[PDB]
Amino acid sequence: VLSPADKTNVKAAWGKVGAHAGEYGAEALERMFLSFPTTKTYFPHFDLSHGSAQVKGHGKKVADALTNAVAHVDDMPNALSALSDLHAHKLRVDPVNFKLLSHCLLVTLAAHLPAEFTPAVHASLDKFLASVSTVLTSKYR
Amino acid sequence: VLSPADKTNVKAAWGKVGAHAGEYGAEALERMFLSFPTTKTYFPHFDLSHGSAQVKGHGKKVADALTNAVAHVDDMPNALSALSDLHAHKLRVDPVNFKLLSHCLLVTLAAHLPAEFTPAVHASLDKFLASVSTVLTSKYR
Amino acid sequence: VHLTPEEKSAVTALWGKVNVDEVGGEALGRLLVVYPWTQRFFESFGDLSTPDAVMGNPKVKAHGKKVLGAFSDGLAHLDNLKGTFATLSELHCDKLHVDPENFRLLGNVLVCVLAHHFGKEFTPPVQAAYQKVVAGVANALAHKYH
Amino acid sequence: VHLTPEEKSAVTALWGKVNVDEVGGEALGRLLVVYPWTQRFFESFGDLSTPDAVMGNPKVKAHGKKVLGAFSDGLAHLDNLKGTFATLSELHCDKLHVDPENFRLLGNVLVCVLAHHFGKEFTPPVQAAYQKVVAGVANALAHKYH
Ligand code: HEM
Ligand code: HEM
Ligand code: HEM
Ligand code: HEM
Ligand SMILES: O=P(O)(O)O[C@H]1[C@H](OP(=O)(O)O)[C@@H](OP(=O)(O)O)[C@H](OP(=O)(O)O)[C@@H](OP(=O)(O)O)[C@H]1OP(=O)(O)O
Repeated sequence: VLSPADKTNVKAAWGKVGAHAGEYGAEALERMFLSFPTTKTYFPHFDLSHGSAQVKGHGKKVADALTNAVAHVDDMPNALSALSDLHAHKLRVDPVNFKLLSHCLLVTLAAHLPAEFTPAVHASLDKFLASVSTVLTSKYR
Repeated sequence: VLSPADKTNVKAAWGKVGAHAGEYGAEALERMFLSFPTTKTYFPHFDLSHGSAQVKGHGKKVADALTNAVAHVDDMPNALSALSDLHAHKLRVDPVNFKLLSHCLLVTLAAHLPAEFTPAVHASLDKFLASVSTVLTSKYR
Repeated sequence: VHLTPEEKSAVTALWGKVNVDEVGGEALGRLLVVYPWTQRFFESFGDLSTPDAVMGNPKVKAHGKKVLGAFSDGLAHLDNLKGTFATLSELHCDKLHVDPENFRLLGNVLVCVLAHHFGKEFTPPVQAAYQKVVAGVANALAHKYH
Repeated sequence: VHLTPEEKSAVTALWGKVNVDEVGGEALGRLLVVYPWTQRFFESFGDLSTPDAVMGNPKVKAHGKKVLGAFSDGLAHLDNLKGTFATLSELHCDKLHVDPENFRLLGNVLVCVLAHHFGKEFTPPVQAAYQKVVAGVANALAHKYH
């Protein structure tokens, strides 16, 4: 349950990512594929190779959906219904995977926004990715 | 989210449970302790021996709470807010544990309501327990 | 799978009573009904639109029987799950692209199915032994993923 | 653990650059802050009400270095985390009643602390190796639970 501080915290953090968001998106994916190889079962059609253009492409799309969730922190459900639809009815990614990708994005952020990746900010982003995860899996059944 | 059918399914299966709710609660807990021994770390103060009255006593409490969520299937956040507060702030049970008890409750009901435990009812029940678990862990952070 | 011997007789004893054909169609159809995202692998199976479309779907039943038959053979090699399932492990990874989390879901469904069928006979300690077995089988199946 | 040598070398090398004092207090503080329910075991540390209260807390900080200290030794026995943590395993189980899920949570916090610390240098591949370590450690520590 996103508190006022949380939202301010994520808006801040997210705020500093800025034009590197697509970059961090692709990096977060890369880390997930290497650290949790089972996640690769969802991208058999992707070139999962290092610095793959698909991986970069996808990193950007994911990074752009996060930005949008950040802009709409207040109305995620809505801001993201298309995306919960998509994941619920077409992609059908197992919900345990959302935790892995959220972790990889936290690790991506920390590595790159060390100043900003404070114990409080860290707590905020974790909750934030958790509710995005929740939104995205809300329509599964 | 619980559909009308889900709600019907749950009132029906829970209806049949009836008078046995407590005894199923106590068996769901024993199942849990035995199958997922790490859950015992939360009940260091209980007699966890077979037929332990602490267990029988706790099973009714859990069974009562579920009966109450079934009774207020349309307002569970509120029906269970006191128990969410409890678990969030005092007990501090790690969330993964809710899945373990849910599963042992589903097993218990399966073991006792063979005629009611149809695929659709099993689907509804799992969604219900997942909803109850979500309610109980909603105030964790 | 490190099971007490007491745990494997228990396992083995019950298993002795299962109708694999029928329990396999029941566990697989329940998986698809309770965790509908698992239908993602069976588009070619037809109509999985409702619980009866899934449960009575002859391809679900036919697949359920092969899955449980393979499970059934693992039960004879408790000692070596991982070898027993290695080529299935690699197939599910490399060719079918199945997330191994599906193996864990099926194991839980399977436990509910044994409970549904054996009732009282599926006691708490019998369930604890099957919990280790299905966890052991999911781990063996997930073993060759990379 | 199925740490590969380039993996084992990768672990070892970054580890060597670690200020345990600091990384251990940071790791435990962030755990208590991100996953507040873990505070349940540390009421006696005092005040944990705020992230600052937590980060500032000397005993969180002293328990953080002792935990990282123990972790740090296990890194000498990667080969055998299990026997290396067995007594700590029973302890965590029989005296402290700690749910092993906490070990997992600490593991992931630790990985975030290391990236934070090492930035650039904590590459996907180095994170992959540490993931395997922290999972190995959590498993060795959960191993004696009963
Ligand atoms: C942090 C939560 C996530 C977000 C914001 C997210 C966002 C997105 C976005 C924006 C797209 C592209 C949709 C389009 O084509 O317009 C997408 C697609 C996709 N996502 Fe998710 N996703 C998340 C989690 C996951 C996870 C955990 C997985 C699996 C490991 C996953 C697997 C997929 C796949 C396989 C596609 C289709 C890719 C393709 O075939 O191009 N997603 N997601
Ligand atoms: C949705 C599932 C659950 C329900 C309905 C539930 C309900 C309750 C209720 C009614 C109580 C008694 C509070 C009172 O004194 O009135 C309670 C206490 C407690 N619960 Fe939960 N609970 C659930 C899940 C869990 C899980 C998964 C665990 C740990 C594995 C857990 C651990 C505890 C403990 C340790 C206590 C206090 C026991 C004592 O000292 O008497 N609960 N719960
Ligand atoms: C106890 C666990 C399981 C065992 C022992 C098992 C065993 C089997 C066997 C023996 C086959 C046929 C292999 C072949 O065609 O050469 C197969 C195929 C397959 N399995 Fe698994 N399986 C299990 C779980 C699962 C789960 C949980 C899913 C997904 C929900 C799944 C998805 C598939 C798919 C998609 C096929 C190919 C079906 C087709 O188009 O022919 N399996 N499995
Ligand atoms: C993850 C790797 C961990 C290691 C290597 C570890 C190691 C240690 C060690 C070396 C001690 C001192 C034991 C003694 O000398 O009495 C200890 C104590 C303790 N640990 Fe763990 N620990 C770990 C994780 C955790 C986590 C995540 C928690 C809870 C969030 C926890 C809870 C405790 C408690 C409550 C004590 C007793 C503190 C005291 O004596 O006041 N541990 N641990
Ligand atoms: O690393 P893995 O190959 O996945 O297997 C290891 C372990 O082997 P090691 O003790 O050599 O690390 C054991 O696997 P098997 O020898 O039975 O094949 C088993 O540990 P236990 O003996 O404690 O069961 C457990 O695999 P699983 O849970 O899939 O049975 C897993 O141990 P960790 O998860 O602790 O690394």
